[PDB]
Amino acid sequence: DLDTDNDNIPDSYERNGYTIKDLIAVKWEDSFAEQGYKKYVSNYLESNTAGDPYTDYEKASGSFDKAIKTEARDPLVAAYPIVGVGMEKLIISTNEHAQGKTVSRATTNSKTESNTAGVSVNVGYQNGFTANVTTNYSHTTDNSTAVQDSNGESWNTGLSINKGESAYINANVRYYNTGTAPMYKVTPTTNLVLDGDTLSTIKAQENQIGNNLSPGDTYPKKGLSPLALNTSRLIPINYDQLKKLDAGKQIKLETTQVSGNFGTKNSSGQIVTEGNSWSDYISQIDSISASIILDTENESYERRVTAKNLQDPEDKTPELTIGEAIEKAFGATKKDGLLYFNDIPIDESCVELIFDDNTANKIKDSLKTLSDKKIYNVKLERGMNILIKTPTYFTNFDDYNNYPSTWSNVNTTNQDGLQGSANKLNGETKIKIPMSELKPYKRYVFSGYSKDPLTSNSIIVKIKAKEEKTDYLVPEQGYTKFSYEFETTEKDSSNIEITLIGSGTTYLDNLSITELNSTPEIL
Amino acid sequence: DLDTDNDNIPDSYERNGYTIKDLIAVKWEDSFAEQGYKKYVSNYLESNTAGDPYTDYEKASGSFDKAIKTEARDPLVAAYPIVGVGMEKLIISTNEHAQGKTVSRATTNSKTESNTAGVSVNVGYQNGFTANVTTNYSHTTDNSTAVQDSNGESWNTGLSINKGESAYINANVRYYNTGTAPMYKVTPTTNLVLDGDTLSTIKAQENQIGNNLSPGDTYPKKGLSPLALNTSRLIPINYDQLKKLDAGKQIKLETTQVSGNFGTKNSSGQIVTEGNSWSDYISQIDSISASIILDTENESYERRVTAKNLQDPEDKTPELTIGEAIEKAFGATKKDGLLYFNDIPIDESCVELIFDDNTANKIKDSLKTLSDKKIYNVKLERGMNILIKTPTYFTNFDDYNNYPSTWSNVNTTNQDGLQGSANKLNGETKIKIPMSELKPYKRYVFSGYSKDPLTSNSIIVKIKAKEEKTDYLVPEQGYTKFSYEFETTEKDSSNIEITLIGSGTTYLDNLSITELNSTPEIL
Ligand SMILES: [Ca+2]
Ligand SMILES: [Ca+2]
Ligand SMILES: [Ca+2]
Ligand SMILES: [Ca+2]
Ligand SMILES: [Ca+2]
Ligand SMILES: [Ca+2]
Repeated sequence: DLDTDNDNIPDSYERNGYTIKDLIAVKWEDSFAEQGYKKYVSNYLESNTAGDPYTDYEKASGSFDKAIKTEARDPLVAAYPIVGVGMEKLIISTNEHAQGKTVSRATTNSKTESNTAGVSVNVGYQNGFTANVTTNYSHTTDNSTAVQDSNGESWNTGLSINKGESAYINANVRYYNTGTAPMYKVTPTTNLVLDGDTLSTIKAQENQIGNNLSPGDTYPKKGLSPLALNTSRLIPINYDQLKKLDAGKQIKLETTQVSGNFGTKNSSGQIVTEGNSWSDYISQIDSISASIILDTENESYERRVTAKNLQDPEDKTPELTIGEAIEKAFGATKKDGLLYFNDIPIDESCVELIFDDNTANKIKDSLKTLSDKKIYNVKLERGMNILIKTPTYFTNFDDYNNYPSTWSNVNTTNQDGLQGSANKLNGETKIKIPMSELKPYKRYVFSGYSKDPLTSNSIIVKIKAKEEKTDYLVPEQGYTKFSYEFETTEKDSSNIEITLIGSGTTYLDNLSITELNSTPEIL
Repeated sequence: DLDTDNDNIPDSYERNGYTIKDLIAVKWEDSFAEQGYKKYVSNYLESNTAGDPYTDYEKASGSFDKAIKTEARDPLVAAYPIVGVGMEKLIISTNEHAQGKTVSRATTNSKTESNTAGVSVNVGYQNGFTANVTTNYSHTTDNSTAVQDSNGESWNTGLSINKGESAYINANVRYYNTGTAPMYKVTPTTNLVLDGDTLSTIKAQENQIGNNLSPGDTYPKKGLSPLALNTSRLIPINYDQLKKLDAGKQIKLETTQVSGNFGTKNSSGQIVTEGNSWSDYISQIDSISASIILDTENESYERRVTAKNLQDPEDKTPELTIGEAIEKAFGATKKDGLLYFNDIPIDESCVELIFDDNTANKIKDSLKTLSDKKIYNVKLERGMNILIKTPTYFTNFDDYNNYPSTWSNVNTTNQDGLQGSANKLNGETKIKIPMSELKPYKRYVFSGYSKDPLTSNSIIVKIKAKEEKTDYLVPEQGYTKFSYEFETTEKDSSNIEITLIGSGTTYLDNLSITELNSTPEIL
């Protein structure tokens, strides 16, 4: 009844109970939990509960732009777009006009690679820290170009460059937007960076863009030929970066400064998008929220949900856990003690968690006062960076098992597992996961949980590949998370062997395989 | 109960008790110091207690731009942005369009290098003056560039310049803000000066910037590529500076004028930044305040905090000492007798304090009337220039010990120290601090306090480097601040030794190692 801000949601409703139905506001009482309505909590001191240019009434009543993702309807979640550029095919011709020697390679853009390339894992995890620390944290703007169609052949051989000259470079690209907001007068600047050697800056203008870029699409819309770099001329190169690129290094591509407007609905008619900008509010959004990246094996999200300053009782903003933030940011189906995506079982024991040094130190500090020792029951403070990686394959010996192949001696008939049941061991356990399904010249992590209600009954693992290893593991009365690395190579090799030899007492649960980054092939 | 300004805070509350909670003002009764609420004090003759475009109500209540630092929520702390230019990579090419003979070198920018370059250090500090006098005081507008990748090789050999001609010069720059205020319509002028020969006046324009620069942010936001000078043409140089830059002089780069606006909350919607300027309150803030620079090893701050004219009985403005200004300007945690930043124990005996002639002589004058002989218990004066430099390493035989190398014959089981405990001396005292963790070819100072409850018992010290030195130090009943200079060299040398022989009576405390400025090299 009592109103604070210029939003129709009152002080008693801005916090502690939050529902909008048929363009009026009602409290939350768990009577319409599965009837398409969710509970929120907003700041009661700002109608713009997030850093958004929207009142929390404007953003949660449907009274806003329909191109905005409904994940931004939560008042704590801010509408925030991120545009990057995917790399498709690299063509190298020795002319400045556009004949001559020319090579062409198929390039794949990896977005979340540099964030996760400098990650090195131990065999075991100390304390309740069930995650690892990245060396550096990078957002979803940068892209790393991997050459796939690269047999043993030097790049110099296809161009025949002797002493000082070089060719010219041309590229195939995609212009993706990954955020909870739409984007209109897109003007991105972009650096073509080879380990700091920026070959050129290309700005995408507006003509080769079109005056709309909705979230979740490239400029070449889905299945289409990628846009070449001639529509605004050729990029030069010199013979220092050729053997640099040839041997181990890859070309990188980074969007530097992306400029444009947003749209606001007018009084009478259709939208107007002229007198706005996603430049005057970027820092306002980026300062109040933490930064959370979700990364499946085929797409990614990145969200900014407003958090709390702990050293500020004057700051009266809602406080949520990690899991509450993930549910109200990305959208999650709440099963009993579990969060789900549309299909992926997401948990602190089902995916891979990555934090930079500040976030890792903060959660290491916070885990100690927890009486439960879990990652997700930690309140969010303003301004941390969190990354979530879905593993490539995952089973929990439960409803979810998307494996390429099954094991040997699977005794899942159990109930003292982490999620219900668990897989018993009696003898060996075998998987022969093929060469062609896996991506060449990459790095992969096999992780699992082993529990043993015995004193010193132990297991041995063996990962047989081109870089094979044999390791010894001791489980105990508690559950043990273990991780072991291996490297992929090109597809003309044999299959991939993983063998586990136990002693019939150790129990295995929640086995996952994830990708980390690509090892550079020698060329 | 009496209102004087247009500030809702009354006459009885604009002085002697000052708290904003939930956009109302209450007196200070120290029932609420430890819940994140700081005590302040404002004018009652002017609405804007500082020279900022904010009243004391506007700036201390959250009723202002959220991009402004909360250290500027203190009404005595003025919103004052200082934008400097980081220098990253120096590339020399002999062409005009952008082939030819090129070199590329790694350069590092120091903000406070010229301010602390004229610092001459006494081994024995007279009076309570436990500090030094710099010859010159410079703000955070200038930068000095040191070239790192320097083997023995002249610049002229790599370009082969005989008589009159020369190449052109190209640069990598970043554009940081160091102040308690934001920045929008960035129009800076920056001179590229080589010992008086300004090689260019580079203007950043606005397109290569974007219309925002937050406090504490470069133009390439954190991890990116630095902005280059081809997006606005090449810069020339001539063959009088080629040997000059080669032999002794390094290029400096300083901002002269920066133009641009700030942002105000409108009546209806969002912030507006057209009808503002960071060129009119610059003189209002720079002239009413002292100029206080803080220099960590990894960033720098520069604040202008309003001071008092002591020759003015009608002027009723708040008055603070050095420490009160530091706390209210930077944000500090108060331990028992200690000011803390995030981790650094800051004091008048834990860091280096630097004053130009005006501030240093006024401090020496103020030292006589004080009965405590400490530096921080001096009232601030208008238009004073105070610089604080942290030591690179600092230990006090206490909770704070960040020395990577460790000492010998350390008996910290004592309590007659300056800060609690002290280290007893028996025989030799050794430290082998290696070449890897010290910055090559730069001037460093080993400083400490020696106290001796005996008549003439003394020590000998020895700082062994490429120049080794032995000194004789006599301590007495009081605490003695002593300092010894030394120079680092290239990493192909041996370790750095600091040794001292005592006589079993001398006591040592508060040992620090700081750095003053870089030295030119033979080339
Ligand atoms: Ca309200
Ligand atoms: Ca609100
Ligand atoms: Ca299970
Ligand atoms: Ca007033
Ligand atoms: Ca006032
Ligand atoms: Ca001490």
